[PDB]
Amino acid sequence: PIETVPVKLKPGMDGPKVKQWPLTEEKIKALVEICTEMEKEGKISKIGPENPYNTPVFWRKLVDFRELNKRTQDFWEVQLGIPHPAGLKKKKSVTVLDVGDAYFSVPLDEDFRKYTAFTIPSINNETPGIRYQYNVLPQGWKGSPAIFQSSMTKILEPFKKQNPDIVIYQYMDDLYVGSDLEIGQHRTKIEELRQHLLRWGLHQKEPPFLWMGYELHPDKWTVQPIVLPVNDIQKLVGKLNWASQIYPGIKVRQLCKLLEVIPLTEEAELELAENREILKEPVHGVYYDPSKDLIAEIQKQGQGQWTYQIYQEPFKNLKTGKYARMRGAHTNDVKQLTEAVQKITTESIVIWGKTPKFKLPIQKETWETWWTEYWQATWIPEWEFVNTPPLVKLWYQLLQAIYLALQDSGKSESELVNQIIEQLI
Amino acid sequence: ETVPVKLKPGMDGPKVKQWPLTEEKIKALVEICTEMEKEGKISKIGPENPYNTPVFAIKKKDSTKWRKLVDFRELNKRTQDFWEVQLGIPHPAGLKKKKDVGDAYFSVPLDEDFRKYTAFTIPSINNETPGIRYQYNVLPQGWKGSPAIFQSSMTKILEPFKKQNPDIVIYQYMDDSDLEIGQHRTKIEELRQHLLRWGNDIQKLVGKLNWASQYYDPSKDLIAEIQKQGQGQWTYQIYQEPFKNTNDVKQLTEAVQKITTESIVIWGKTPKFKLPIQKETWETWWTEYWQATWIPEW
Amino acid sequence: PIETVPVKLKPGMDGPKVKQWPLTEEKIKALVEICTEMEKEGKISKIGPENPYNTPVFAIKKKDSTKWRKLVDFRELNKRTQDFWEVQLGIPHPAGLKKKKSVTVLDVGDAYFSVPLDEDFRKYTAFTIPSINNETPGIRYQYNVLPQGWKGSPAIFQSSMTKILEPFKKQNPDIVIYQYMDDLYVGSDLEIGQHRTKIEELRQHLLRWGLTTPDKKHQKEPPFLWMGYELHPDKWTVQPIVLPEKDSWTVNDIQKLVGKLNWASQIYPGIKVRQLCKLLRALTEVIPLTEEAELELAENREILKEPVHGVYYDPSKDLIAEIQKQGQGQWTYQIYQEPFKNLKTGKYARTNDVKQLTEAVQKITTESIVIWGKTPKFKLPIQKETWETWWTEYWQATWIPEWEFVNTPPLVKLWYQLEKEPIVGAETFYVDAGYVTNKGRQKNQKTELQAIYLALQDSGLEVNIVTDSQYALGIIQAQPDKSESELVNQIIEQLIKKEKVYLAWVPAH
Amino acid sequence: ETVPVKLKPGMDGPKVKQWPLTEEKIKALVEICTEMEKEGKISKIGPENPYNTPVFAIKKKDSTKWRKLVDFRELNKRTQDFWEVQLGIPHPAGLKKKKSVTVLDVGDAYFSVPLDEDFRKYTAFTIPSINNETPGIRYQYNVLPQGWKGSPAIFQSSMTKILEPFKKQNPDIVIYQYMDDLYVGSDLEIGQHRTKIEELRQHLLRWGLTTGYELHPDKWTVQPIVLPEKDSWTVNDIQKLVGKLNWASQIYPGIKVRQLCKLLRGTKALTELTEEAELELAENREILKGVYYDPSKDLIAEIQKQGQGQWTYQIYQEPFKNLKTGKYARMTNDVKQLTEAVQKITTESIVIWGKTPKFKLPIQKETWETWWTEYWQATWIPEWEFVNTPPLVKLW
Ligand SMILES: N#Cc1ccc2c(Oc3ccccc3OCCn3ccc(=S)[nH]c3=O)cccc2c1
Ligand SMILES: N#Cc1ccc2c(Oc3ccccc3OCCn3ccc(=S)[nH]c3=O)cccc2c1
Ligand SMILES: N#Cc1ccc2c(Oc3ccccc3OCCn3ccc(=S)[nH]c3=O)cccc2c1
Ligand SMILES: N#Cc1ccc2c(Oc3ccccc3OCCn3ccc(=S)[nH]c3=O)cccc2c1
Repeated sequence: PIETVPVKLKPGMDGPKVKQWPLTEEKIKALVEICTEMEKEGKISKIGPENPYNTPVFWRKLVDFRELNKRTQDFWEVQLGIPHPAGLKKKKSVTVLDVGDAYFSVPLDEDFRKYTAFTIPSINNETPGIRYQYNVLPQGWKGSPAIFQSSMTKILEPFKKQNPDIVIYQYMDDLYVGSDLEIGQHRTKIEELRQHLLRWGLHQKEPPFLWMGYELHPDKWTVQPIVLPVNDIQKLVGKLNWASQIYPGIKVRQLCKLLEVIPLTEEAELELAENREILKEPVHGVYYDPSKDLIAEIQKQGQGQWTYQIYQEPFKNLKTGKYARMRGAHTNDVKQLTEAVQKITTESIVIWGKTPKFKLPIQKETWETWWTEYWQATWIPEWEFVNTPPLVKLWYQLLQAIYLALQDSGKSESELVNQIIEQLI
Repeated sequence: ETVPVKLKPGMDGPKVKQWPLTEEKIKALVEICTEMEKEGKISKIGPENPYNTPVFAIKKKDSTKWRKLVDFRELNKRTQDFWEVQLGIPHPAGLKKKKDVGDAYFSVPLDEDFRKYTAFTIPSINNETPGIRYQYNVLPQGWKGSPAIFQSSMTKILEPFKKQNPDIVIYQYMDDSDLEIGQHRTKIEELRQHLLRWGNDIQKLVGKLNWASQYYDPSKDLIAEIQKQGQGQWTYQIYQEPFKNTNDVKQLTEAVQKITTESIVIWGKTPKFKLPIQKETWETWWTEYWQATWIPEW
Repeated sequence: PIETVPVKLKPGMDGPKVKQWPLTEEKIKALVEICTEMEKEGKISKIGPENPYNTPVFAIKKKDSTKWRKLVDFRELNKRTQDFWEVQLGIPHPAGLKKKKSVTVLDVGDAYFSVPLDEDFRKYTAFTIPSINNETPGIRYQYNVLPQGWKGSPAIFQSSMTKILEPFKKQNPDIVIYQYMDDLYVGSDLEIGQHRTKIEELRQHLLRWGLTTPDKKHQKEPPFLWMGYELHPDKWTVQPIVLPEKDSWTVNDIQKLVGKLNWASQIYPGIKVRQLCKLLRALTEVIPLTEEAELELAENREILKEPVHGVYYDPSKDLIAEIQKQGQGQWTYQIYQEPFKNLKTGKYARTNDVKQLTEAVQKITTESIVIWGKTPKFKLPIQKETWETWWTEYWQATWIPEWEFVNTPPLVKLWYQLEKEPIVGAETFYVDAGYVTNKGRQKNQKTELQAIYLALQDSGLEVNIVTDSQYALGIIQAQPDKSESELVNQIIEQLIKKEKVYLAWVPAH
Repeated sequence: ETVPVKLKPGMDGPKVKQWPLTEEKIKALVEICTEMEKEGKISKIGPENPYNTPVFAIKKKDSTKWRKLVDFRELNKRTQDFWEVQLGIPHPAGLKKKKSVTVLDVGDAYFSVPLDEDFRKYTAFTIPSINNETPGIRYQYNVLPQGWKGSPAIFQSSMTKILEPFKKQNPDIVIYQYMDDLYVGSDLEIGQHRTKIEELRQHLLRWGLTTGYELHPDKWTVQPIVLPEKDSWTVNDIQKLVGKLNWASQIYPGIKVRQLCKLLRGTKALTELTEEAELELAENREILKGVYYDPSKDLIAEIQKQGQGQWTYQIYQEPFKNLKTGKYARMTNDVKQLTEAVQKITTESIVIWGKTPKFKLPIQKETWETWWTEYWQATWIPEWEFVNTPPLVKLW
């Protein structure tokens, strides 16, 4: 029995009360049989009719706890995100300890038990409705995931502290454990973990492991099979985003600029075909090696889409990503790169825990010019030069219509000003 | 004894996100946190508490020491009117144009209500583990008004010192003259020992003014802003009402630190201003440069 | 013995040829296993190396699947295939369905594979199962039966099923056999024993032509859940709708919220989505709900709490539609054959109110033609005289079917009746706010409108006002009752309680 | 012996979705189409061929019968341009100067000619079903289409033989064939013309051809429009005059409006003369009371609603240049009045010139699409813009 956390209703609020609607004879019979199974297993309790509180209840039974969720202390939000496959350092062994009814296992304190009520009607109108309460952690309650996560963190403390080498990632219910130990020793450790979590009250799958659009392989992380499909444009942009992590050079600009349902534009077919051509090839990404250093790259797959590639050893990519310069206002190419650079450093600090050494097309003189003439103070941590086909700079070199006469003397849709600039340069 | 200090009526609790930090920083923060837990000053919080305050790490003069400065703006803003009324420390007039504390705060107990509000969280790299979170069971270092609960004990013993020499008066915004600075250094050393006992040109003329363009009352909005018209030009403006008066990021932040101190001296409050550098870009490097508990409004 | 439709490639396009990317052995076991079973069934047959056509296979295992399953991306053959007729995207609306004593649901099994394929296009549907270490060329296969994912496979199956059902439908007139994508929904007015005999007879006929049928016990129970509608015997109800209560709303989440609200608008009256949709004006980005928007969400939830049911169409009576103005720019309509029982309920979302009424009548009659086939006997808020006034004066043709007036608090009316004739015993005013008058008192679209307004209040009850901007003329002549714009609201407000006001345009000279 | 039919080079087939129809229309279409399939003019098709052209059902002659008007305009735009130069159809200028012109329907005779097997697929009609209960029955034309341009082209060789004796017997009668309609024009009196019309009908029935609505040419003259001469001058009237004079300036140059403008003299009471200004008005009155037709360009007929049961039609080849202008006085529902106006405009254009004008109909798209079929009695279907959204009307 995990130590029960104190849960307090929101001050100035009272327990929820909702009416119940009857259902079909087969449905209610199945539901009451399910409840009988729970009671014989002691899973739920039968609250008295004296309790004023109520909550709607609808073989899967769904409880709309939104009324109870209206009155509950805010709980700490579970850390939102996906452990990026690149951040996983290579472990000689891997496991999955999929736990069943993990949310169900957590108990609930006495005060908040009464505020959860369930009214399942009775056939022949013997009772207006059978009244129940959850003695376990309810589904969909605001605090169900956070309380469970904190309880798990407390529950695994004896095992993780003793062993520093073993690394255990926790996500939702499941537990992901990596060991550098041999298969024999690891069998002992996995048995200890299983018996320990069973001691506190809480058929294995086989490699390879695929999850959350992230196919995982010992020396390589590759996305799930990506196939290109208003909602169609939504799906098309969404698929390219998840494919942009490992398939370098994915272009999404034309769709974002594009968005009765209009069809794909004339150039949309060709751009989607280019994306499909890049998608055809199988690409993958290596898990980062702690001993060596992270290196970053920057290149232009297309204007408005600065693509960057974090690589540990050349020609092998740890990850690839896109920065959308076209989204938002058009700026100086060096400024576009600065925006991209900040994007890269945020990703680098969250995923790997360190800043990378950036190899960028912008020349050292050009970056120095950007520093000299700009109003913001944005800075790039590490500057290295790499030759790439697209190399960009600034044009000016640092309603007054006579400016056009001066030029004669020597939106992304408009380029007549660019012709004027070509005459200027 | 313990004096209750509360949030303003109809005010929600303090909740802000922890900007992810580098690994070298998190190592030092976790080691200092576990040390403090061994001392007993900080204790864990369950999932019941909804308050989260940001934790950043700073090192002073390459001393190989990093400190757990906690951005207390939100909770301090929430109880700001409360700490001022219960205890007042107006900034002295002599300090303007004049011709350390907080270590003992660890001994002070804290009331239940504010203790539960001050909750700091250490991050996790790549979401390896749900981040450890704590609560301050002793006096925090960074709450405006945190000195006030323990202010009486220090000033009551600082007064005998001030009895011998009236030249120096000290304001306590957070836990942190006429006498010749060398002689004042001698006096400061003796005071430290005492603490040990305690425990076109015409157009340019018009252009110059255009180039410039581009007493304290508690009810005044005194704003000090640091602007750099490029690396070459730096514009240092302070204002009360509108129209009325090297790493680039490091320069901006250090100048901001200095002007925040200047505003604290003259007006007893940290100025409220917006950074010219992009706030995301600022956040990438804000942690390195500030070296005091004082936190600008941003 | 089903006949094979003549299917050909698009003229001038060679047969597509694709190469399979390597795949891990654990997959290459399940795929070869399922292929061997298919060969036994006759659905797939081996192809010799002479055929030059090959397509890619990507193996996918669904959630809670023990064995990895086969997916063939026939997109290359889809790009190159004779265009086929498109199956009707619309599904039968429950309201149109007449009540019959017994309705039984039959689902044919492996429907695509029961249909045979033309000999010509059997060859093009060929793929190479992946090979490991290049030890063998790899097993290569072609589909005798229709492929799933092909462009025209649903159309060919639809034609096959339609032709198979024609002998049964001709022989039995009472039975109505709706056809969904893969199921036959059968209904008769006969007694349930005779009906059961008829359904088993249909099963035997379909099996004679090679399409499997569900067992008598396995046929679905009387309450049916289909495409978001629960079709109870004497009522149709939209499936239980749950509204998320999350504090921060993703743009995707707001889209889903609007989708669910529109889904439940067909049976739940007065669901307002215009404000939420206005808030929808990065997909992850969150928007703070206006106080108006959260009030709208709250009243929507209040409606959603109670259960509502609609009734199936009965042929004898006559459909009657009543339009009610829920709000400015929003209209709510109910289609009821008998009072207090609604076949369906709809919402029209949007400048004169009677013009919007005309648009709403058009939408209602289009929907009624699609579903029931007869335009309703409309019941509308506006009175007869105002409708006659709008018909004779409007610039564009307007027609409304037979309409009988009903009295509701929010009647549809024109707030001001402008003057096209100059009025005697009145002062004429010229407006640039010029406010020039016959007395001589004196003082870009916004300027032209606001000058007219300032003249209106300055003028008094009766006046003649001239302006050179057709924008102002259009604003006034349109007679907006919505008054969405504050300036426009000012002009409209001043125009209301006046005996006569004449607006005119002077050509520039 | 099927005449070769081919699409215009590089042209795709018809793919147009069928509008939903009232239940009675669908039942009538089902019965008529079943009889036609039994006879053999049409036959069912499967999903192999993805071609569709719309079907509509119209009542005829105010009689208890339902006639089918397949909208073959899209297939016309593709094949008729190819066939008109290939086969051709002359236009007689004498039809517009006859005393009386009648119209007859020669549709039934088109049911005998067979159609090339290659072009059969491009003509397919789908009869829709209510509530999407069943896939719509799809048929195709195995017999010469009725109401498709080029049916007169193919049947012209037979028709010239059919009408040769009647033309040889009577030189005065003048005949033109356009989309199943035969136009008989004569300078004889009404009683004289009707007997010969009966003669031609009997002649058609003698040869096996199976086959009213008299239009009187030379009874139509372009209506001049003159602003009324004011017995007493009125300022509001003067402003209306100057606006209409500018509009007429766009139509006909040379009008001088300044004289009325000077009389306005800035600020005056809206309710309240110079001889020279009067003289200007008289000369402009007579003046108000390009003309040649480019065969390649397509006529556009613009309809303006003056209200109170009156409509005005301007048939013009190019904007601002009007080939004919008239006012349709109307005896109801606005849709029926617009439909009668459209039919009269088209039938008047056909006599004067070959083409049927493209219509700028003043009605919202949904209302026209929903209500046009019931009030329509003419086999030909004009090409129309469903709506001109802005009023686009000067003061009038
Ligand atoms: N489904 C599922 C699933 C399985 C394992 C996961 C995972 O594993 C580790 C867990 C803990 C430490 C290292 C880990 O792995 C790094 C190295 N590594 C990576 C992959 C493989 S297959 N083997 C291997 O050694 C971390 C995060 C999510 C996981 C999800
Ligand atoms: N995001 C998202 C998403 C999810 C499902 C999709 C999909 O499935 C169904 C679509 C319709 C009915 C059943 C389906 O299947 C079970 C539902 N289900 C759920 C999760 C997963 S990962 N897969 C899956 O199939 C078809 C097409 C796109 C889909 C997108
Ligand atoms: N899942 C599923 C499912 C089940 C039936 C459907 C359906 O049924 C009919 C099919 C044919 C005639 C009438 C029908 O139903 C009218 C209304 N109705 C409804 C229920 C009862 S018990 N009786 C009754 O009359 C039509 C369309 C889709 C369907 C989907
Ligand atoms: N196209 C499509 C599509 C999308 C979701 C479907 C669906 O939801 C899931 C139910 C359970 C797990 C995952 C689900 O889907 C992924 C996440 N998710 C959840 C809810 C919604 S509305 N959309 C969504 O993407 C169940 C069955 C069919 C679905 C089809």
